[PDB]
Amino acid sequence: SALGKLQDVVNQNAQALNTLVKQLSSNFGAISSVLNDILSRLDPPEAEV
Amino acid sequence: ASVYAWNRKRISNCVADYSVLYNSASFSTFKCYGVSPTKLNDLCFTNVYA
Repeated sequence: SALGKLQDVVNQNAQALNTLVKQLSSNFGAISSVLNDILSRLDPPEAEV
Repeated sequence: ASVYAWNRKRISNCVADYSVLYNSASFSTFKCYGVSPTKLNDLCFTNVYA
């Protein structure tokens, strides 16, 4: 714990980045979090929405 | 079957060509909600029930 000041920086950044990646899976109201699963199922006028 | 006692037919282990339905002139209603009627031929399903 003596070096906690440096470890804390690493932990904060690793966590911020891991949060940014996991967040990628959110739907945000979309039918799917994966673009390929939208494009393969819907035509442009609906896929774009 | 009657609407109160509708039939449940399982479709499995087969090739589903949906263009034979979509491009026909025999249907008055062809309403697909989670998928486009013309994307069906590019998809696989665990089961399809009619």
